[PDB]
Amino acid sequence: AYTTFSQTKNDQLKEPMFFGQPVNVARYDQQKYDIFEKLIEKQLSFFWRPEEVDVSRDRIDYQALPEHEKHIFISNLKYQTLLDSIQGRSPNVALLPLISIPELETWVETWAFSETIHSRSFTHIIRNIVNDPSVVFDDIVTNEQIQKRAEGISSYYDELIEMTSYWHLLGEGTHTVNGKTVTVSLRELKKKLYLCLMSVNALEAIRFYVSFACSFAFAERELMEGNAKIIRLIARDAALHLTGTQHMLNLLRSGADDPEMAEIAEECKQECYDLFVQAAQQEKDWADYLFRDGSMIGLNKDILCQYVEYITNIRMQAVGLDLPFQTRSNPIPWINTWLVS
Amino acid sequence: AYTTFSQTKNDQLKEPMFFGQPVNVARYDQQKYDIFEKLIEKQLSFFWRPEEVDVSRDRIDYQALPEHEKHIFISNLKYQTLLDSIQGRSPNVALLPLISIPELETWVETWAFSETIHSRSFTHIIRNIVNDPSVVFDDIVTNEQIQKRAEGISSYYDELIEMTSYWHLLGEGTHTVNGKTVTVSLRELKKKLYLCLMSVNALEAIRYYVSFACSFAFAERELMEGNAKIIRLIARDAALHLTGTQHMLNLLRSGADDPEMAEIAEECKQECYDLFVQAAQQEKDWADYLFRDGSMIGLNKDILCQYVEYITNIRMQAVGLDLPFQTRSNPIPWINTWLV
Ligand SMILES: [Fe+2]
Ligand SMILES: [Fe+2]
Ligand SMILES: [Fe+2]
Ligand SMILES: [Fe+3]
Ligand SMILES: [Hg+2]
Ligand SMILES: [Hg+2]
Ligand SMILES: [Hg+2]
Ligand SMILES: [Hg+2]
Ligand SMILES: [Hg+2]
Ligand SMILES: [Hg+2]
Ligand SMILES: [Hg+2]
Ligand SMILES: [Hg+2]
Ligand SMILES: [Hg+2]
Ligand SMILES: [Hg+2]
Ligand SMILES: [Hg+2]
Ligand SMILES: [Hg+2]
Ligand SMILES: [Hg+2]
Ligand SMILES: [Hg+2]
Ligand SMILES: [Hg+2]
Ligand SMILES: [Hg+2]
Ligand SMILES: [O-]
Ligand SMILES: [O-]
Ligand SMILES: [O-]
Repeated sequence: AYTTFSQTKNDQLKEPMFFGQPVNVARYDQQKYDIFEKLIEKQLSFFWRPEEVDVSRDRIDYQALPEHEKHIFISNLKYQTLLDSIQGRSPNVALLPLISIPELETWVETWAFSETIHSRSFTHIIRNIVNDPSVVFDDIVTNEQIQKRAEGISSYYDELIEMTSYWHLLGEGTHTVNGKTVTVSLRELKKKLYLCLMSVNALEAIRFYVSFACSFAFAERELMEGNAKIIRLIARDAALHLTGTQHMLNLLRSGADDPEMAEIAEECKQECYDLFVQAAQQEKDWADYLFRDGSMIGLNKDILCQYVEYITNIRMQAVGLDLPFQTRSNPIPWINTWLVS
Repeated sequence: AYTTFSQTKNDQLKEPMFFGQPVNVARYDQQKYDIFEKLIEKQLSFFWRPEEVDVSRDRIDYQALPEHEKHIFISNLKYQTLLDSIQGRSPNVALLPLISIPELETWVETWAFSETIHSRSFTHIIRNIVNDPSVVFDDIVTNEQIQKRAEGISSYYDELIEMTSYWHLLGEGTHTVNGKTVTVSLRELKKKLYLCLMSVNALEAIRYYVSFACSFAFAERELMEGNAKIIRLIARDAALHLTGTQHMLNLLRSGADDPEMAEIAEECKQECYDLFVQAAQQEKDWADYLFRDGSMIGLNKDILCQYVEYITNIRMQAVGLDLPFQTRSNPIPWINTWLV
């Protein structure tokens, strides 16, 4: 029931963001929600090339760091690398099959494309600071701490993908497969979509932002500056991605786009809240590990933890969730010099 | 059984291109096949923004055209729009979920991304030459002739997607779904993938080049040079897209990748052959519609038909197939200028 070109003539301005008729014609002269076209344009105006950034002095900087500083750095790098591996493919594989408006379709492909460039930038850094990048790359997959910090990201995507396949193959219903009853419900699939979006919004809004705080800590010190320039270009793209997820979520709950989606959202608020908090907690628990055999100079477990709280509150308010934490002003205003967005 | 982040630590240098373990880590320090890394680098090096191309004059030029030349121009643009509309999403939705090596995975995401830029370029041309793009765009879906020429593109893709879903959900075997037997054979899915690919190769290498010809015809009479700059940029990218499909196809047949794939390529050859013949006849048939209200000095069903046979033979030979048409010199050598 999924089609690469639906032959029905339809008003693309009247479809919902998700679950309506798959997009046929790709046109950009008009949009239901212009935010998406605006986001495609800015992201294209931001196009950059990693290799164009000189990281030649980062190797010695890294060599000269203290062992626990190498640890904090490399470790944070491995996490950023993991998130972008996932983000390079997921939005395409997970969302494309469910989008019903063209501007949203292309924004998703552009967004995913910008993420592959981030991944290439990490190969650029890694290749220039270590002797055998393979060590770093292998560690990303099995590293217990990161599977830990990043736990449940791949799973929200995976289940949504699975459910979408059943929905496209069998459609709404109670069916049977190899002696098992399999129930397919649109509403539960819309809930799966909603929660997956929420989780990608936290990935973009928080998980990535926390990593920036670590990278920029080195930059503040004039250390690993090739990495810093690259991370600055990345945070600028991240700002657009988060705008995109905020808008999709806000349009969904507001009921304007899909009445049923607004109901689903509302009824799942506490579920939504807990994930957000759960996510903040993961980032804190990791700030823990990273700082235990030693603590960086200008950042530490407590400062990072305060930062996790501060941004989390900002992000949750943005999509109408309650503030889980104590209100406080930014603990590391020096970060602003690097977050040009 | 499809996963966005496979937790097994695998030597990505040893996976087949497709059907292996899904890619986890996206690294570009090494490649099983460096041709894909090279296409990624070249494509990124060619990054361009349509709206920056000056199409200002094209509106006068267009208004000045005889209605039949207008018909010919627009009907062409419309098919072009259609092919990039499908190519923008297709490679991601059909291929991504089956790729098992990082370079090819990112190559496909980069290729698709470049097609959405092609589509942006048509919206830029259309809005700068007509009063309501909506007529043109609404005319694409329902245009039977358009639809007739494109027949079978969306279908190969959609069927491959459905089988892939069954594969991911049930795994190989014969299963019982809603009281019916469904068979999921990997060999079979691999055949569907292989033919999809062959079909995409023909889409990139033959269907698009015929459209360029028609596009460039105007440019030779010094008309619609805004559209020509864009078509030239597009042509530049399509050449990378076709080099990517040819390699994928040739690598699979060489038996250097998945061996089973090399026997499928051999067993399917007549099918590969027949699909090119059909696409070719489809392109010839279009001519009857393009030239509805008349031809133009230098471009007619006749020249179109010969160009079709000409390029088809070159593309089939590139993937090791027999040439169905008579050999002949390029019937429109002035095209090479714009092609490079
Ligand atoms: Fe990223
Ligand atoms: Fe991002
Ligand atoms: Fe294209
Ligand atoms: Fe192409
Ligand atoms: Hg998601
Ligand atoms: Hg998700
Ligand atoms: Hg950090
Ligand atoms: Hg740090
Ligand atoms: Hg941090
Ligand atoms: Hg929720
Ligand atoms: Hg919510
Ligand atoms: Hg949430
Ligand atoms: Hg905290
Ligand atoms: Hg294909
Ligand atoms: Hg195909
Ligand atoms: Hg043509
Ligand atoms: Hg032509
Ligand atoms: Hg073949
Ligand atoms: Hg074949
Ligand atoms: Hg002919
Ligand atoms: O990002
Ligand atoms: O194209
Ligand atoms: O193309």
